[PDB]
Order: sequence, then structure tokens, then C-alpha cells
Amino acid sequence: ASLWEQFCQWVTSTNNRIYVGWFGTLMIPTLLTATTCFIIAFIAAPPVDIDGIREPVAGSLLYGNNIISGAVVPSSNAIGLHFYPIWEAASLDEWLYNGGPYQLVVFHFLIGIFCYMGRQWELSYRLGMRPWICVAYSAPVSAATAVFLIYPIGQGSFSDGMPLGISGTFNFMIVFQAEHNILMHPFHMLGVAGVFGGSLFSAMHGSLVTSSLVRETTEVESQNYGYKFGQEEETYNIVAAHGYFGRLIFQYASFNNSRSLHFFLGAWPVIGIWFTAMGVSTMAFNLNGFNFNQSILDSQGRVIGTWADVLNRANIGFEVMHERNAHNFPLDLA
Amino acid sequence: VTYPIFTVRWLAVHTLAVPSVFFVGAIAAMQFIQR
Amino acid sequence: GGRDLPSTGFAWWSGNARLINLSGKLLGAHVAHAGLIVFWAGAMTLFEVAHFIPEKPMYEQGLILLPHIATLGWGVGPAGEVTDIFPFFVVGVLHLISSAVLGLGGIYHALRGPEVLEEYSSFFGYDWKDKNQMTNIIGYHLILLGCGALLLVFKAMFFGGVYDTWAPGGGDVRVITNPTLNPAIIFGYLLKAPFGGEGWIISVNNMEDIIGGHIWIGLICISGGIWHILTKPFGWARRALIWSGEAYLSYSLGALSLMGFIASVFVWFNNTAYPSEFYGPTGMEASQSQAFTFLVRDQRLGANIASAQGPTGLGKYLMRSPSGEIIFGGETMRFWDFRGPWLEPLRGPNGLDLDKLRNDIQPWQVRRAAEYMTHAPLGSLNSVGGVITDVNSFNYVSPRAWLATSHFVLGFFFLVGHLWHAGRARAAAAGFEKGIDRETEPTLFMPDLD
Amino acid sequence: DWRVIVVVSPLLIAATWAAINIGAAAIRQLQDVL
Amino acid sequence: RGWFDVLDDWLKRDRFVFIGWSGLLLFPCAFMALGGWLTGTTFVTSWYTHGLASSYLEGANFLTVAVSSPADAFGHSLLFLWGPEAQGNLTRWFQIGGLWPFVALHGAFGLIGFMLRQFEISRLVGIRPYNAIAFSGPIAVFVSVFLMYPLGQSSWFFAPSFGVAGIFRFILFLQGFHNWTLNPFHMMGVAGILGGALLCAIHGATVENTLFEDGEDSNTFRAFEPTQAEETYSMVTANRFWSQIFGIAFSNKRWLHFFMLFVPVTGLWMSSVGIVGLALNLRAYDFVSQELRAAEDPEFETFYTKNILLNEGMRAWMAPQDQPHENFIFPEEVLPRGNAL
Amino acid sequence: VELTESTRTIPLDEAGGTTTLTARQFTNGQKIFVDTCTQCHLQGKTKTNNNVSLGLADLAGAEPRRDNVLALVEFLKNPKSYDGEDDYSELHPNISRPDIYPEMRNYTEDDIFDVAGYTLIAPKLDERWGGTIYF
Amino acid sequence: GTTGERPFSDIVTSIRYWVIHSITIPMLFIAGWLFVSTGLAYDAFGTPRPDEYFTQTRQELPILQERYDINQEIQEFN
Ligand code: CLA
Ligand code: CLA
Ligand code: CLA
Ligand code: CLA
Ligand SMILES: CC1=C(/C=C/C(C)=C/C=C/C(C)=C/C=C/C=C(C)/C=C/C=C(C)/C=C/C2=C(C)CCCC2(C)C)C(C)(C)CCC1
Ligand SMILES: CC1=C(/C=C/C(C)=C/C=C/C(C)=C/C=C/C=C(C)/C=C/C=C(C)/C=C/C2=C(C)CCCC2(C)C)C(C)(C)CCC1
Ligand SMILES: CC1=C(/C=C/C(C)=C/C=C/C(C)=C/C=C/C=C(C)/C=C/C=C(C)/C=C/C2=C(C)CCCC2(C)C)C(C)(C)CCC1
Ligand SMILES: CCCCCCCCCCCCO[C@@H]1O[C@H](CO)[C@@H](O[C@H]2O[C@H](CO)[C@@H](O)[C@H](O)[C@H]2O)[C@H](O)[C@H]1O
Ligand SMILES: CCCCCCCCCCCCO[C@@H]1O[C@H](CO)[C@@H](O[C@H]2O[C@H](CO)[C@@H](O)[C@H](O)[C@H]2O)[C@H](O)[C@H]1O
Ligand SMILES: [Ca+2]
Ligand SMILES: [Cl-]
Ligand SMILES: [Cl-]
Repeated sequence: ASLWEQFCQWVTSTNNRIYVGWFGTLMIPTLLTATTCFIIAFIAAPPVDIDGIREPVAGSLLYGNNIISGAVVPSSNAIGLHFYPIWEAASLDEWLYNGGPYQLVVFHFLIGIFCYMGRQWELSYRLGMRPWICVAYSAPVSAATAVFLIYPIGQGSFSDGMPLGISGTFNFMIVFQAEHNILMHPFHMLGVAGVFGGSLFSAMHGSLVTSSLVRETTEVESQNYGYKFGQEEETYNIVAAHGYFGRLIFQYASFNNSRSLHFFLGAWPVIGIWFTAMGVSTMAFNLNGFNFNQSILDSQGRVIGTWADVLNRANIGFEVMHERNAHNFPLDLA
Repeated sequence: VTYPIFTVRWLAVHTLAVPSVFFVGAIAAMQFIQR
Repeated sequence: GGRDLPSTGFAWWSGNARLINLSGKLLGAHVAHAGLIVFWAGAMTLFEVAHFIPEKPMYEQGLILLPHIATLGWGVGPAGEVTDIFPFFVVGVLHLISSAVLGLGGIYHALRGPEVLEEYSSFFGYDWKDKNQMTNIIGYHLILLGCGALLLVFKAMFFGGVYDTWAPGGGDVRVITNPTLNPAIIFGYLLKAPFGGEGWIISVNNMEDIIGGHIWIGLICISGGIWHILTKPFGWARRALIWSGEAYLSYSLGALSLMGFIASVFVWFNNTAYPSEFYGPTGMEASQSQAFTFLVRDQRLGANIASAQGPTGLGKYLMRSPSGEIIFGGETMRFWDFRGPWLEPLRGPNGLDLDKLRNDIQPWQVRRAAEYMTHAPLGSLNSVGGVITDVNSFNYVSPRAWLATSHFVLGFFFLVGHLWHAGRARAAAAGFEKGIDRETEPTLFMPDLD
Repeated sequence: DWRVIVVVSPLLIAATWAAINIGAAAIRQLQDVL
Repeated sequence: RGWFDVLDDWLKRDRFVFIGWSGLLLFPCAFMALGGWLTGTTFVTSWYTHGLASSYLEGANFLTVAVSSPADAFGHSLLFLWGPEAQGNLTRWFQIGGLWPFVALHGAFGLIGFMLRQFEISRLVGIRPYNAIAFSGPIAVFVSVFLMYPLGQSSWFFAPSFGVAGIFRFILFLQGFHNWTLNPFHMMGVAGILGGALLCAIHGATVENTLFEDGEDSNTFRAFEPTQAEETYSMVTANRFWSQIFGIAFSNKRWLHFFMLFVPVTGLWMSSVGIVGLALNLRAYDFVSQELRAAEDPEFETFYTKNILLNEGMRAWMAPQDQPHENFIFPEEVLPRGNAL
Repeated sequence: VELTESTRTIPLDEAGGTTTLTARQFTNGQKIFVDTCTQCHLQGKTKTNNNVSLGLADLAGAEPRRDNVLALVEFLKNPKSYDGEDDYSELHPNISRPDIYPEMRNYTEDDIFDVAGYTLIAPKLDERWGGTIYF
Repeated sequence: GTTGERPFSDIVTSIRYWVIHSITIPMLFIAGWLFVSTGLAYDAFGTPRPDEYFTQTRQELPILQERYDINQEIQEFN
């Protein structure tokens, strides 16, 4: 009726090709801003003094990077955790030199992904669905927040956020392992179980459904054409799949309830990723992985090495080389 | 009612559980070794 | 109410959902759980007292509750030396006994007390849709919360004071005689940017501000309590909110997630409400301490630390912040917003002052910097102190690390719980939390997207 | 080695206990299956 | 009835643990591999092969025990208990790392037996054998990593040790010496694994949140029956949701589940190809253009070059302890390191 | 090998003196070291000033030499600069200043003797003792 | 749905199972215990005791170097 009411019905409309919604009213601008700035910076940003030592790092394609080595470089260590929008730079060149694009892209991206999760809830509400797809999506959101915001907060600088690049990601991981022994952190082990097991369960579920497909096609056409979109009947024989799997391992380890099976499929990777996100978020406060360096002594008192000691040697090798000009004092506390 | 006692399932159970309990006893004892 | 799946519709693993409409049983669950909280407070306090070596610093002994009591001004003197161990014991004993009482009451209500309270009393009986009654319970609890804030104020002002790490002559328990009631300061804290150098409310740095803000909080809470006792929700609130038990739970979950995140940040950064005397240095404090320690050492060796340039060309010991302030050099440049009682005496209007650095450094500052540098909040999960590549002989993890990590994790999972319950409350209010109705599946009546 | 004897004797004792408490039914089952 | 048919009947009886013909290979080999790992991690040292304690008996824990690879002196000898090295001496066989090939070979034949079991049970119950095809991925990983990589290298010593920290050591070794993260085949493996986890999560959640109202309980789990003919969740609603949220959506259930098979399996196969490359030191170690520019331009710095520096540090600091048979003596002054660290 | 008497045998004073810790003396010295010294002496280093480590060469280079147990106990009573010119009783923990070092006020002369003996024995069990901070 | 075997819950809730197993299970437990605590495991598997990692003549890691005569190599390592 009223103009505002009409606008409300448009934004919350389920007939839009892309659902907008109220969370979308924030998601779309912030995500577009982040995407445009990211593309521009990745192509053409000038080098960024990430470590705050006047040692600029070239991240963009036009300054000699390929796709693998290119990145949007985290803002300068001199900035620390200070807010550095464009309007606090003396010029655009200064803003670029100090890594302002990283802050712009990251802040907009984070707002965008939280609004994406809210938008998932919103559309589920408009369509009469159950509301918990956004809960599953909260796992990747938690991980991204850990690596882009929480870890820089705990470490005290956005220069210690994950770079927006492939090789930058690897650098982040290697330094992280050198400083926190993330491999020996049980939450990262749970994350590995989450992703290995999620892939395992994806492979099993897909293979068991594909294995039990009901015959509806000929040997020529794709078996995919045996399923018609919106058909009421089941397209595979879950009882045959259960018979096969319960004989592969044993009867009582096999799901015969599709609903319990799909809940398990949702829950395993999501929980694993929640745990690994919390692992990164707590290593942000330097509660690190297990330290068994020199845990085994012989009777005299000489250290007997274990694989943990070899791992520590690798960590030290990474530790002494990283950011080779940035440290003045013996302990890497910052 | 009145099932067999020993089966393939019995053997599968014991083949695992028996050395498992033995090994657990060994590791428990290791918990008290002094250097 | 039923106690199984057929008669409730809830499995055992969601069994507490069976309590949603059994107000007496729900009250019992809450009271017993409160008993659990108070029991942990008392038992952990007694454990910490028993495992307390009172001449060693609190933060060296894995203590998280005793620092809370010490900050309140009980059992400590200047620099945080533990004078009397008895008050800690008393706090623990009182919590333990009261937990016994609370557990007795929670068990009574959960097991034998009336199932529902509405046909027993209008005052205690409630319906989730009864907006006036829900706001009444809000009002009562707001009055209580304001009273607790005023209890903090009364302890700081009339009952021996609180520990002030910024006290002249050394950090000491002191009585706060002039809390800042000026609403400009108090509520301008809420407007400060949550970024480096501003620190939205984490930057509160003097007990006068803390006590004055608590006076304001007490007044706000009590007045809001009265306001909610005497009114009902307005039309806009009624049209905007879901009015159900699970909805109220989800609202509280969101609030708790926010508070958990805030507390983790607060303990990580703030050294006023969390004095380093009891909680150890912040990470920023330890980094700055290392820079100071080597400035002092090298200066004693004869280095002219004002003019010594490092390998990159920046000053090794001193440099400028991006706004020009004189700050410690090295990686600790990121931590130049740090303020601490041991370092501010060497700070001039422009930042670190060369004259003070060259002739005003006291031996106690050197000792404090060495201690803070060597107790940096870095440690392994199995409590091996120092950087992760260090060897096993230093058993230390900062209490700040424990508190910050734990409460960030709890904040995150309570955000997850808020999402879960908010979505469920919406779906249940709209009536599709049990799945899509085949007859009236909404998408079947929608135009195709393309 | 005496260590062998004392490490084996518990295993043997478990064997005889199980035998003396299951043997009637075990021989019943063995005979039934021929 | 011939004796072969009688045996076939007995092997394929419906019992709690199906045996089958494949069981003749699977169960003894799998039991050997598992018991060998358990025995080695509980009792067996790596003192003579690696100079490391690797068993509970020596004081190591779950994270630090391993069946360590054999000594580098043996090259790729299969290290049979009766072989020329151990010569039938069980104690010596344990001490030289004979348990590692024991576990690796018995595990390889156990994996073969398990996939043959997948084929056999699929054939018996009358379904398509796509589970075995999916299992080919883990087999490719095991073959490449535990056999082909050490076979291309100097010896079994450089195979991953069967242990948690042993695997971590192998991972960091491959980063520092091979720059394995830079390898495009590894990146396709990572894409496949993370995509498989994503598909698992998103499919499970989508199904659970588009369920039909088929019962009256808040507990939606018992509104399903395995013999029911109709779909338990709304594919149409799921498709509309994902089309409006993400832009695109599955509309074919069969393609969806084949994709859930396809993604992680292809990831495993691509990563195995990359590992085969690393077996011959055919690495994606460097970008020569950036190396040359950095060598002539001391102001050119990228994340790639920083990672190269990290690898150099790891190699120099790790090699003397990781490769004790080499007797690497790197004096303190030759170790690379940044300032103050 | 065992933690033999020779391993526990350490120089007692500068005039060639020699003492042997008992296993209990060594274990209490280790316990005290881990409790109060490892703070800035992990693995025989000195986190706050690694020019002056606990390595045998640094200990023997001090004035007077501190690689014997009496010199170590004396330093722990009255700490001095490495050339024995500056009084560090305000700057290094010592039993003589319980007012500023309370972490040490409960230690006996036997305890200081034990920790000094451990400081002399630990270097021969660990080649990394007294090395570089990252080493 | 039972493949023929007795259900586990029935077996493990029965008195006879527990009369058997309150003996069998502890005996294997203390058999493994005695395996460790008598020193049998050290000698059987060749694992060094805490005082035998190094000898009064070998202070270095006894890394095997010879391709075929490891028995003599280990003996000279002691
Ligand atoms: C004050 C906070 C609060 C309250 C009152 C509730 C209340 C409720 N929740 Mg809920 N929830 C919360 C927070 C809360 N939740 C948070 C923070 C999360 C995110 C994880 C959730 C996620 C959640 C889900 C997914 C569900 C509920 C459900 C429910 C209802 C029934 C739950 C039940 O019976 O418990 C049963 C208790 C158990 C089954 C035991 C769980 C043990 C957990 C998983 C591990 C504990 C770890 C802990 C840290 C200790 C570590 C132990 C270690 C030593 C090994 C109930 C009304 C159900 C519902 O929706 O009802 C309609 C339901 O499906 N909640
Ligand atoms: C803080 C944790 C907590 C609390 C306070 C409650 C409370 C409650 N639950 Mg519950 N629940 C929980 C966790 C909790 N639950 C978890 C983790 C699960 C998953 C396993 C469940 C699953 C569950 C189900 C399936 C059901 C409940 C139900 C109930 C209610 C009825 C209790 C009852 O009759 O059982 C009786 C139990 C007993 C009589 C055993 C003894 C219990 C007492 C209290 C033990 C106290 C011992 C203590 C040390 C003694 C000190 C006494 C004094 C001297 C201090 C009740 C209010 C029921 C309900 O909803 O009612 C409608 C219901 O059906 N819960
Ligand atoms: C928030 C917690 C809480 C709430 C809302 C209730 C509510 C109720 N209780 Mg319960 N109870 C509790 C905790 C609670 N109880 C605890 C911890 C115990 C163990 C001691 C009990 C033991 C108990 C028994 C045995 C009985 C009840 C009964 C009742 C019902 C009647 C109340 C009444 O009119 O009596 C009168 C109320 C008063 C005379 C007011 C007295 C207020 C207290 C006792 C004085 C202290 C006030 C204090 C200063 C305020 C702050 C508290 C402080 C700790 C911060 C009512 C629904 C009765 C019932 O169910 O009827 C059949 C019943 O028989 N309760
Ligand atoms: C736990 C304590 C508590 C709780 C649960 C409530 C709950 C409620 N109050 Mg409230 N209130 C309280 C304390 C509390 N109050 C106190 C202490 C006071 C005294 C100051 C008041 C004074 C008050 C008034 C005047 C009114 C309420 C009203 C309400 C009802 C609806 C308001 C609403 O939607 O909230 C949410 C708020 C909004 C939807 C407005 C948006 C606010 C901004 C835009 C959100 C941005 C927050 C930001 C992200 C956080 C940054 C922190 C800081 C920097 C600002 C609701 C049931 C309304 C009512 O119906 O009265 C009967 C109402 O008119 N209260
Ligand atoms: C409901 C329910 C539940 C819950 C319950 C609860 C939650 C509870 C509780 C409870 C409680 C919460 C309790 C308590 C208690 C306490 C006590 C009982 C005490 C005491 C005391 C004492 C005795 C002390 C003593 C001492 C002293 C005096 C000092 C010195 C030291 C000592 C310690 C000795 C459940 C889940 C189970 C389930 C069922 C239902
Ligand atoms: C004590 C203290 C202080 C003080 C403080 C204060 C005074 C405070 C406060 C505070 C406050 C006073 C607050 C608040 C808050 C708010 C919130 C948190 C909100 C919100 C919101 C919401 C939640 C909403 C929602 C919604 C929307 C969005 C729309 C639609 C509807 C709804 C409802 C859904 C100081 C710092 C000075 C000092 C220290 C201590
Ligand atoms: C070597 C060898 C062999 C083989 C052997 C065998 C085959 C055996 C075995 C064995 C075995 C087969 C053993 C076992 C074991 C075990 C164990 C050691 C266990 C364990 C466990 C645990 C520790 C668990 C725990 C838990 C968890 C964690 C979860 C839940 C709860 C429970 C408790 C379950 C022969 C002589 C032929 C030849 C030569 C070489
Ligand atoms: C599916 C197939 C599985 C294959 C593996 C199954 C287990 C196979 C184990 C075979 C073990 C071979 O073990 C080998 O036995 C021979 C014969 O006794 C021993 O030989 C020993 O006795 C013989 C005669 O009695 C002497 O000539 C010889 O000098 C002496 O060493 C070897 O020292 C031992 O190494
Ligand atoms: C769970 C199973 C645990 C594994 C087994 C645990 C027991 C370990 C067995 C060690 C037994 C004695 O171990 C010692 O080495 C082997 C055992 O093969 C024997 O070795 C001897 O016999 C073999 C076999 O013919 C020949 O190579 C040769 O004659 C000689 O080496 C030694 O004479 C024995 O002293
Ligand atoms: Ca100390
Ligand atoms: Cl780096
Ligand atoms: Cl530095």
C-alpha cells in the first residue's frame, strides 16, 4: 500500500531471481565493494610495506606477480590494529603503500559473509524451510573470521592476517606452524578429521547412491536422465545401499534412516571446521599446540629424540628465517 | 534362542579384544617405569 | 508433563526441551544449575587456595579466581603482595555452602515441586506469551543487576577499596573517593572506535572511570527494572520480535555471545580491571617490556639508543609512530598504544622521553620489565611456557591466555546457539520447524525463477 | 626364562577358567555340528 | 556339489562379519598391518634407524609414537624377516625397521583385499560397484605416497613413518625440500578435499532443512521409513533456495551424488600424480622468472620468494637431525637466519 | 648410561676442589631450577641478556670463574656483573634480598648448593646448553 | 534382521559371560603388565632400557650404516 510497504515486499520477495532480503541489503553493497577493490588491487596495487620496515612487498600482477604469487598484501605492521580507511591517508598513494586495500577488502568481506549467513536464514524463513543451513555455513564463516580478524586481533596487527593470495596463504600457514605448532594442536587435528572425513563421507554417500540407482535409462544415455526434477518417487534403493554397506563393515554400523544419515553428513565436517576455527582463534592468543620437545630423557639425563623433536627442528628452521629483517630483539613475542 | 556360542563373530571379536587388553595392560605398566 | 519421546515429541538428547512449558520443573533446572555455578566458584577457589604458594606471583600458578578477589582489594597490599590468605578461603567457603542450598532447592523444584506454577500463584506463574509477566521478570532481575553493580561501587568506595595498579607510590589497594559521574566520559567510552589506539571500552584505564561507570550502570539497571515492572512492550516491539520461550532464550544467547567476546578482548588488552600484578603482562606489555629491557641493557653497555639505526634503517630502540610519537622500535611498533604503570613515568608529551630514558629508569622498572618479558602470554597446550620452539622446562601459561581463549570459544559457540534457537523460534512461530507440508509446500505456488 | 613362565601363566589360567565354565555347552555344540 | 561350490557357499554365508573370497586376502593382511602398527608403536624403537624413541615403552605418547621407516643403509630392500639383513632374527628385524615394510606391504594387500571385498559384496547384493571405484582414490594415495615416493628416492627411510608426528614430519619435509604447496597437483588435491567436505556439509544441511513434514514429533528423525517410495525432502525447495542464494543449484539428484563421489576422488588422484612427480624430485619448486629478477633486483619481494627463504631455513636447520645417516655437520655460522633470531 | 657418580662429580672450588651431588641433591637442584630459574634460563640460556649465559664457557669466563659450586652459590648470594665490578643484587634474584625477590626467600643454603650443582651438571647432558636463543 | 548370532546385549548382560570374563579380562591385563614389568618386552623387541641408549664408550646415535651384517653392527653398538 504505502511506498515503504511496497519496498519491503520487494526486498523480501521470493520471486526475485536472486533473493535480496534485509541481510541482502547489507550483503550486496559490502560484497560488491570488497570484490571490486580486491580485483583492482590484485591486478594493479603497488607494493605494500607489510612488515612496517620500509620493505615493500609486491602483490599485484602488474608488479611482476603471477596468479599463484599474487596477493592483496596485509596492511603495515606500523598500523597495527588501527583503523586505516582511505580518508585517514594523506593521499591514495600513502594508503596503498601502507596496505589500506587489505583493510577495506577484509572488513567489507567479513560483513558480507555474516550477512550471507543471515540471508540464508532469511530465505529459509520466506520459503517455509527449517532454519539451520546457516548454522552449517557458520563453520566456514568462523574459519574465515579466525584467519582474517581474530588472529590479527590476538596478535595485535592486521599485518598478521592471512594475505589474500595463494602463495600468501602458504606463507601464512608456514609461519603459523613455526610459531604455534598448529599440526600438534588437537583442534587442528579435529579439523583434519573434519575435512578428511567429510570427503570420505561425501565419496561414500555419492558412491552408495550412485551404486543403488534404480534402472530408468538405457546403456546409451546418461543414467542422470533417469531422474526427473520434482519427481515424488525415490531415485535410488536405500535398502540395497544399506544391505551392501552393512555387509561391507557390519549391519549395525550402516545407516538405514536417510534423515539420520544426512544429519551425520552435515554434522561431521561442520563440527570439525568449528573446532579448527576455534583452534586458530585460540592460537591467536598464543595457546599453542602440544610441546613435547625433550620430553623423553634417558636415565643419565640425555634427551632422546622423538618425531616431535624433528618437527621442532623444522619449526625452528621456519622461525629463524621468517620476516628476516623485522626482529630486533631475541624473542618473537609480537 | 539357543544360539551357537562360538562363531566367526566370536573369533573376530576375540582376535581384536584379546591382544587389545594385553597391550592395554602393558601400557598401564609402562605408566610406572622410572628413568 | 511427559518424560519420553511418544508423549513429548522430543528425543532424550533434546530432553530439556520437554521443560519448555513446565514452569516449576524449569525453575528447578535453573536453580540447580545456578547451584552448579556457585559450587564451581567455591570449589575452584578452595582448590586455588590449597594450590597457592603466596610468595610466588598468582599468574605463575594457574590461578584465575584468586586474581578476581585480589583485584577487588581482598588479601593483597602494595604491588599485589598477598597479605592475608583467609579472605580468599572465605569467598570459596561461602560459595560452596550456598551452592549446597541452591542445589537443594533446584532438586526440590525439579523432582517434587509443582510441575507448573501458574495455577499455584500469579506472581511466580508465567506464560511465555504473557508479555507483561516477562517484562516483570526482566524488571526484577534488572533491579538485582543494578544492585550488584552498586555493590561493586560500595566495595570500592566504603569497604576498603579496590586494587589500583595506577596508584602513585606503587600499585596498591586504594579507596576511590572521586568516581567520575560525568556522563561525557562514561558514555564517550561507548563511542570510541573498537580499533587500535581507541579500544572501545577495553581502553578504560583508571578505577575512577570504572567505578563511575558502575554507578551509572547501577542507576540505569534499576530505573530500567522499574520501567519494565510498570509497563508492557510497545507496539513496535510487539511487531518486531518473536514472543516465545525459545525466542527469549535465543535473545539471551546472542547477548551472552557478545559478552563472551568482550570479556576475552578485555582480559587480553586491559591491564586496569585485570592488573598485571595478578594476571601477568598482556602480550603488548611483554613485547614492550622486551624492547625496554634491551634498550636498558644496551644503553648500559654504552649504546646511544636515540641515534642507533637498525638494519632496515629504522631506529633499533626508538622510532616514530605513524602519528609521530616516539615509541619502541622493532616489531613492537604495533604495540605503541600500550600503557602500563611501569612505562608511563618514562613517557613525555611526545612519547618516550630521551631525558627520562637516559637518567630516570629505576631498578624496579628494570626488574618489572624483565619479569613481564619472561612471562609473555605464550605457551603450549600442555603448559610449556615461552615460544613454541622452546624446550620443556618452563611450566607456565598466562591466565590471560586461558581466560581469553576460553571465553572467545564460549562466545563463538553461544553465537552458534543463538543462530540455532533464533532460527528455530522463528520457524516454530511460523509453524514449519517440523518440515515442509506436502499439501501446502510454499515453493509449489511460486512462479519459476527464469 | 622364568619371565616367560610368569607372563604365560595368566593366559593359561584364563584359558582353563573359560574352559571349565563353557566346556559342556562347547562340546555340545561341537558334537551337534559333527 | 563340488568342493569349490561348497567353499564358495561357506565363504558367502550371511553372518555378522561377511568373509567372501576377498576376505582370504583382506583379513589376514589387514590384521597383520594393524597388529604390526600396534606392536611397533607400543614396543619398538627407532634408535638404530633414526636415533629416535618411537614407542610407548620408551616414553612416547600417542602423538609421538610411530612405526618408523627403515634405516637408509638398506636402500629399497624389502627387509623380509628371513632376508639377508635380519636373517630370521626377530629382535634385529624389529631394530632395523623391518616392521615398516611389514606394515606397508600387508596394508597394500589389505587395501587390495578391501576393494576386492567392495566388488564382491556389490556383485552379491546386485548394485553397481561405484564404492570400489571411489575407494580407488585412497588406494592411489597410499600407493603414491607410501610406495612410489620412497621408491624414487634413495631408500624406504624417506617414506612417511606410520605415526602422527611421523606424518607431520613427512608433511613439513615435503614443504621444505619439495615446496609441495606450490605444486599444482597438490592444489587440485586440496581443492578436491575441501570441496568434498563442503559438499558433505552443504548436502547434509540442505537435506535436513528441506525435510517434508512426515511426522508429528519435533524429532524429525523418525518421520522416515527405509521402504518408503517417496523423497523425504523437497528437492524443488532446495533447488529454489540455492538458486536464489547462490545463483545456481542442483536440479538432478543423480548428478548431485555422482558429483559428491567425483570431487574428492579426483582430488586424491591429482595429488597422487603430484607425489609421483616428487618421487623423482620433479618439483614445482621455483618460478624462474621471479628468481632471476630477485637475483638482479634486490627490491623485488613477493610471497613466493619469502616462502623460498622459509624453505631454505627449514632444510638447513632440519637436515642434521632428520637425516642422521648422512652425518651432516653444519656449524652454527653456516645456518641461515634473520636478524636477532 | 646411568646418572653415574662421575656425572654428578663437579668442581667444588677454584683450588681444584671437587664434590659429587647425590641423586637426591641433583633432583632437588633440577626441581628448583625448573621452578625459579627456567623463567629466563631455559636450556642454560639467558633470555634477558644472552651475552651472559649459563654455559660452561660463559661460567668459566666470569670474574672470578663461576664454573665451580662455591662461586655459583656466592653469585646466588651476591650477584655481580660478569667482570665482577657491578653489584647486581637489585637486578638478579638472590637470597640476600628477600624483600624484592620473595620467590627465593624460602630457599636454604642446601637448596642453593643443589641448584648450583645442577647448573654445573646440566651442561654435560645437553650440547645445546648455553647456546643461542634460537638454537 | 539377525544374521543368526546371539545379540551382544544379551550375551554381555548374562551372568555366565561375567563369570568367565571377570577372570579372563583381568588376566590378560596383568599378563601385559607382567610382560612390561619383568623386562621381557625390552629383550624381546630389542628396545633400549633408559640406561642403555648410550654406553660408556658410545655417546652418539647408533645409526645403522651397513647393508647386510646388522647383527654385528648392533652388537658393536651395544
Ligand atoms: C543457556 C544456554 C542454552 C540453553 C538453556 C539451551 C537449551 C536447549 N537447547 Mg541449546 N545450544 C546452546 C545453548 C543453550 N541451549 C549453545 C551455546 C549451542 C551451540 C552448540 C546450542 C545448540 C543446540 C542444538 C543443536 C539443540 C539445542 C537444543 C536445546 C533444547 C534441548 C537441549 C537438551 O536437552 O540438552 C541435552 C544435552 C546433551 C545432549 C549433552 C550435550 C553435550 C555437549 C554436546 C558437549 C558438552 C561439552 C562441554 C564443554 C563439556 C566438555 C566435556 C569434556 C570433559 C569431555 C533446550 C531447551 C535442542 C533443541 O533445539 O530443542 C528444541 C537441539 O537440537 N541446542
Ligand atoms: C544442568 C544440567 C541439567 C539439569 C538441571 C536438568 C534438569 C532436568 N532435566 Mg535434564 N538433561 C541434561 C541436563 C540437565 N537436566 C543432559 C546433559 C541431558 C542429556 C543426557 C538431559 C536429558 C533429559 C531428558 C530426556 C529429560 C530431562 C528432564 C529434566 C527435568 C526432570 C528431572 C528428572 O525427573 O529426572 C530424574 C533423575 C533422578 C531422580 C536421578 C537423581 C537426580 C538428582 C537431582 C541427582 C542429584 C545428586 C546430587 C549430587 C545430590 C545432592 C543433593 C543435595 C544434598 C544437594 C529436570 C528439571 C526430564 C524432563 O524434561 O521432565 C519433563 C526428561 O525427560 N533431561
Ligand atoms: C530464583 C529462585 C527461586 C524462585 C523464583 C522460587 C520460587 C518458588 N519457590 Mg523456591 N527455593 C529456592 C529458589 C527459588 N524458588 C531455593 C534456592 C530453595 C532452597 C532453600 C527453595 C526451596 C523451596 C521450597 C521448600 C518451596 C519453595 C516454593 C516456591 C514457590 C512459592 C514461593 C513462595 O511464595 O514462598 C514464600 C516466599 C517468601 C516468603 C520470600 C522469601 C525470600 C527469601 C527466602 C529471603 C531472601 C531474600 C533475598 C534477600 C533476595 C535475594 C536473594 C539473594 C540470594 C541474592 C515459588 C514458585 C514452595 C512451593 O513450591 O509451594 C508448594 C515450597 O514449598 N522453594
Ligand atoms: C537485560 C536487560 C534488558 C532487556 C532484556 C530489555 C528488553 C526490552 N526492552 Mg529495555 N531497558 C533496559 C534493559 C533491558 N531491556 C534498561 C536498563 C533500560 C533503562 C535505560 C531500558 C529501557 C527501555 C525503554 C525506553 C524501552 C525498552 C523496551 C524493551 C523491549 C523491546 C526493546 C528492544 O527491542 O530491544 C532492542 C533495541 C532496538 C531494536 C533498537 C535498536 C538499537 C540500535 C539501533 C542497535 C545497535 C546496537 C549496537 C550494534 C550495539 C553497540 C553497543 C553500544 C555502542 C550502543 C524489550 C523486551 C521498549 C519497550 O517496549 O518498553 C516496554 C522500550 O520502549 N527498554
Ligand atoms: C536436576 C537434575 C540434575 C541436576 C542436578 C544438579 C544440577 C544438582 C546439584 C547440586 C549441587 C549444586 C550441590 C551441592 C552441594 C554442596 C555441598 C554438599 C557442600 C558442602 C560442604 C562442605 C562439606 C564443605 C566442607 C568444607 C569446609 C566447610 C571448608 C573446608 C573445606 C571443606 C570442603 C572440607 C541431573 C542433571 C543430575 C539429572 C537429573 C535431574
Ligand atoms: C560500567 C563501565 C562502564 C560503563 C559502561 C556503560 C555505561 C555501558 C553500557 C551499555 C549499553 C547501554 C548498551 C547497549 C546495548 C544495545 C544493544 C546490544 C542493542 C541492540 C539491538 C538489537 C538486538 C536489535 C535487534 C533488532 C534489530 C536489529 C532490528 C529489528 C528488531 C530486532 C530486535 C531483531 C565504562 C565503560 C564507562 C567504564 C568501565 C566499566
Ligand atoms: C608384529 C608382528 C606380528 C603381528 C602381531 C600381531 C598381528 C599382533 C598384534 C596385536 C594387536 C591387535 C594389539 C592391540 C592393541 C591395542 C591397544 C593398545 C588398544 C587401545 C586403545 C585405547 C587406548 C582406546 C581408548 C578409548 C578411546 C580413546 C575412545 C573411547 C574409549 C576407549 C577406552 C575405547 C607377527 C607376530 C605376526 C609377526 C612378527 C611381526
Ligand atoms: C602368504 C604368504 C606369507 C609368507 C610369510 C609367512 C611367514 C613366512 C615365514 C618364513 C620364515 C623363514 O624363516 C627361516 O626359516 C628357516 C628354516 O627354518 C631358518 O633356517 C634355519 O634352519 C635351517 C634348517 O633348519 C638352517 O639351514 C639355517 O641355517 C637356519 O637359519 C631361517 O633362519 C629363518 O629365517
Ligand atoms: C606379538 C609378537 C611379538 C613378537 C615376538 C616377540 C618375541 C621376540 C622373539 C625374540 C626371540 C629370541 O630372539 C633372538 O633372535 C632370533 C629369534 O628369531 C633367533 O635367531 C636365530 O634363529 C634364526 C631363525 O632360524 C636364524 O636367523 C639364526 O639361527 C639366529 O639368528 C635368536 O636365536 C634369538 O635369540
Ligand atoms: Ca619467576
Ligand atoms: Cl616470511
Ligand atoms: Cl623485535
